[PDB]
Amino acid sequence: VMTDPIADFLTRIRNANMVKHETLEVPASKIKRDIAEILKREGFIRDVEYIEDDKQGVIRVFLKYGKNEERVITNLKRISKPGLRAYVKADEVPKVLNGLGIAIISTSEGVITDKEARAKNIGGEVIAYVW
Amino acid sequence: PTINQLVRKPRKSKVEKSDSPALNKGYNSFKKTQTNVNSPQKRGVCTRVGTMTPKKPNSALRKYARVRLSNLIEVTAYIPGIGHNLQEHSVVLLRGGRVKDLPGVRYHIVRGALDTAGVNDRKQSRSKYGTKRP
RNA sequence: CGCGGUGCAUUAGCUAGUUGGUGAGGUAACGGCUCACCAAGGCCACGAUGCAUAGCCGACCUGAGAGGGUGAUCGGCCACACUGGGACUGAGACACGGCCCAGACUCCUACGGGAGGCAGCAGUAGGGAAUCUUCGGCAAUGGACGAAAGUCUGACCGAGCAACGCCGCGUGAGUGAAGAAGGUUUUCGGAUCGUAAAACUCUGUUGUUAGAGAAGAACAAGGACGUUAGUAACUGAACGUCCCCUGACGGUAUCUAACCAGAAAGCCACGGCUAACUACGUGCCAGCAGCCGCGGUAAUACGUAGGUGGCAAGCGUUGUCCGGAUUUAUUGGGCGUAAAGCGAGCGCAGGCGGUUUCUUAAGUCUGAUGUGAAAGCCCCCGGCUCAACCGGGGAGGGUCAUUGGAAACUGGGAGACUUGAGUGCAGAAGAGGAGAGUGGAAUUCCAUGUGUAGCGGUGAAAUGCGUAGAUAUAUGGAGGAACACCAGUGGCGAAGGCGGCUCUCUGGUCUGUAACUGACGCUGAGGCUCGAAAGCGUGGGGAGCAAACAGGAUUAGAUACCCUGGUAGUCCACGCCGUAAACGAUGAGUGCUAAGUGUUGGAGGGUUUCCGCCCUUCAGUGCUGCAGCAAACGCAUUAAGCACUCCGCCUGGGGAGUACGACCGCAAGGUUGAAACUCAAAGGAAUUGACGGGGGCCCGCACAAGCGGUGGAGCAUGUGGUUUAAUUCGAAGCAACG
RNA sequence: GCCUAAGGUGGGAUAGAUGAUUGGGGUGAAGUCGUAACAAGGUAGCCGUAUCGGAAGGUGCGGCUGGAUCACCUCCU
RNA sequence: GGAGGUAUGACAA
Ligand SMILES: [K+]
Ligand SMILES: [K+]
Ligand SMILES: [K+]
Ligand SMILES: [K+]
Ligand SMILES: [K+]
Ligand SMILES: [K+]
Ligand SMILES: [K+]
Ligand SMILES: [K+]
Ligand SMILES: [K+]
Ligand SMILES: [K+]
Ligand SMILES: [K+]
Ligand SMILES: [K+]
Ligand SMILES: [K+]
Ligand SMILES: [K+]
Ligand SMILES: [K+]
Ligand SMILES: [K+]
Ligand SMILES: [K+]
Ligand SMILES: [K+]
Ligand SMILES: [Mg+2]
Ligand SMILES: [Mg+2]
Ligand SMILES: [Mg+2]
Ligand SMILES: [Mg+2]
Ligand SMILES: [Mg+2]
Ligand SMILES: [Mg+2]
Ligand SMILES: [Mg+2]
Ligand SMILES: [Mg+2]
Ligand SMILES: [Mg+2]
Ligand SMILES: [Mg+2]
Ligand SMILES: [Mg+2]
Ligand SMILES: [Mg+2]
Ligand SMILES: [Mg+2]
Ligand SMILES: [Mg+2]
Ligand SMILES: [Mg+2]
Ligand SMILES: [Mg+2]
Ligand SMILES: [Mg+2]
Ligand SMILES: [Mg+2]
Ligand SMILES: [Mg+2]
Repeated sequence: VMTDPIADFLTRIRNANMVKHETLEVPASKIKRDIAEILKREGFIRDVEYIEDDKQGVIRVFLKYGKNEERVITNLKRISKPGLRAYVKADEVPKVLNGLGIAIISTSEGVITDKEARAKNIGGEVIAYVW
Repeated sequence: PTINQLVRKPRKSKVEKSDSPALNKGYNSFKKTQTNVNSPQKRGVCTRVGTMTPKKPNSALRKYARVRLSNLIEVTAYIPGIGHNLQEHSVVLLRGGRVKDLPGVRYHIVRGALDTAGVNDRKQSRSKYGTKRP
């Protein structure tokens, strides 16, 4: 059965990105909305809209492509996993492709990017690398 | 493997073994047992000195010595260089090192040590073959 | 007391003062520490117990790191002092140079009895590849005793021996030839060793000779005075200031002067890897070698020489560890065909797990404090002429504790939810299973007519059957096994598997619906169940087929292929076995990621008089084919793609799926499963050729269709062989032999 | 007198050595017998099992294609 | 066209 809805969300983006689909839909969750918002404001996706339904809601993601339909997202990697949770301390916060990518980190201050986490000088659970 | 599998049955690596096992074992006369002592060389007595044939590609009469070591192990050793003064019941010093031609030979006899003489007429690489500077 | 740091279950059971209690006693002290009683517990797959190994750590080597290896010297802790046991004394020992007893060993006896313990510093013997002087001093520092002088101190300071290691400096410097002699080598011109040498001018680190001479000492004691507290007053105590007093090293470092380049370099390598090449000598010999490989009479690979390269008081060899090795992959690999998916299911524990409100805060993150000794690496900073080395000041190092915070995520708690999962209701298909019956075709046998010499079989034959009447043909009877057509990458099942028909019992799946439950799920070591064929046991059956076996052939031989027979077995019941290229050679669950076209079972709608067609859709089953993936072959919504969860498994080939042990089995065997030793390959896919008793298409006096020959005779001629003083040498399948 | 080291006796457990003899295995520049596999390898091969044979192997039963060649229908380009 | 099913031969060179 599905054991990692976050990894499912990242893979749905990766697979849709591979074939350059305009949009993508996923079952909603708070963490998935948090990740979608970070992709939105970091310039990796074009937009995100939310659909209220009867089960758990749906989040619609609008993928982003540049001139010549160059992919803005190269790939996404799940770091922390149900089988092996990954935690970093404030000084262990990773830099992804020397800052050209981002790491999404869950902290007691919320779900934030690697830039924000080391500004606040806090660590947490590393959710995903995005570049 | 999954992480849980590695937790349950952790990684385990192949154990290496010596190329020259007879140099890894000492002998205790009192307890009459074999000690695990790594020794760069070992003294032994030549039980048999003769000549041997190589494996198929090569052909020669390679010179060996059947040496019983001070640790009681029975080893076949090679006599490097041209000409030697060894005979049966001679005391010889063995170093490690195979001889690719001889299947059963894993040790070389040190020239210029113990009863083994230096190589006659040698003039290059004398430190090997145990000859003093002319 | 928490936590942390070895291997083996081919070690799972262990425990009986053992677990707890109640009292008592005992200890510095709590305590089964001991005891008497009363219970019976304790431990253990989170690895008890047993076995093997090991002092532990700060640290040291390595590595990009994660890690791996090690535990010399220095420091901390522990343990032990001939082996075993005991207590005494003492604040402290169950006490290395104490006692007692026992033991093994050495030694002294007057035989009655006595003595001894270098794993203290040296030293000896022995073992070993291999580790030091039976040295000086207590001056320094520290220790014991004393009021002190002081005595004692093999601690410790020194010195000696070893290139054992690290660091520093040398073995000279400058000028110096179109380039001497000599060596090596030449294409004989010249090259090269070589500015190297010589020569000339310099230098003294060193070396030698003389001389000059440290710090390390602070002291204590003692001789003077002084200040505090106390005292009637004192001597003295505590403190302060002056004088005095001591060097093992040792005439050591160091410095200065004179004198001479004079006494002071080797070792390995030079085929590729790998920096460095030529001559001889040798001719699969002698030898080399880390791997690949060198040597078979023109070897940069063997040995020597000249050159050259690397490093240098060292250089090489061997041994050991880390690296390279992603070659156990947490960082950081895999399992269709290369090693690797258990034959398949059901499931305990375990691992993992949908959405959400509040809450908690164990995990996680963060602040502060405590601590993580000193020395060491590292960082600054100083001292030794530099460096090694030394000193000072930091930093680092913990899955550390205590405490204050944060609260997204994981976890816990109280709720809520309906998508996953299941139930209900309504339907659909099916060789799914079990039991009991039953049908026709055919084979065989049997009986009876008809009928007459064959039948049967092979490449060809024979064995065999038949005139005791065959085979064939007709009519019947018996019995066993299998189910033509239907029939289909069709169906069903977890897999193995399931095919005539009928009934009885029975499992599962699929599609709608959305009434119900509300994460109840996925995976699943160990266990359990099922599991083709062969085989096994007991009792039945036995038509056909057919291991074995017999006979006939084939053949050089045939223990085969072929033929004629034929037993077990194949069938049934029950119980074993538990293995298969048990295969999709592809574990299970879930989600996502172009299309096209078949087909099986459903569902919904739009047309069609119905039949059916059109479209939408669910679940199977195939084919084709993007993206992506792949070593390639290929895979491709039935992935081998993109992801997450759990399990199984792999780590070069051989030895081995073997041995030993264990479990299981009536047995056959199965399951688990090494090592020595050996090789430098084994392997996957694809490529170009060659080949095939593969296929297709063609050609030539290739065959066929012909004519005339050779092989027989005599002789000529060449060859072989033999012979010979010589029968000269060469040619030998076609392609040597007028 | 209790405890108790050593010593003695007893039956087991466990580790190494050695032993007439015996078993397969590996090795060995040029031995004997056959020709089983690789081509359709001349009987396609292989897997499990049984049985037989000097020996490779043969044969039966089921399974696999990791099957050469000619001949079909479905499928699909 | 493509796909699942029906006797012997040394060694080095
Ligand atoms: K008690
Ligand atoms: K120890
Ligand atoms: K002891
Ligand atoms: K003492
Ligand atoms: K002293
Ligand atoms: K004394
Ligand atoms: K002093
Ligand atoms: K070489
Ligand atoms: K990994
Ligand atoms: K399977
Ligand atoms: K918490
Ligand atoms: K049914
Ligand atoms: K039977
Ligand atoms: K379909
Ligand atoms: K091996
Ligand atoms: K002839
Ligand atoms: K065969
Ligand atoms: K099958
Ligand atoms: Mg050499
Ligand atoms: Mg590494
Ligand atoms: Mg002593
Ligand atoms: Mg001087
Ligand atoms: Mg080179
Ligand atoms: Mg050479
Ligand atoms: Mg590694
Ligand atoms: Mg294979
Ligand atoms: Mg394989
Ligand atoms: Mg059977
Ligand atoms: Mg198997
Ligand atoms: Mg389909
Ligand atoms: Mg003709
Ligand atoms: Mg004639
Ligand atoms: Mg010739
Ligand atoms: Mg054959
Ligand atoms: Mg064959
Ligand atoms: Mg074959
Ligand atoms: Mg047979």
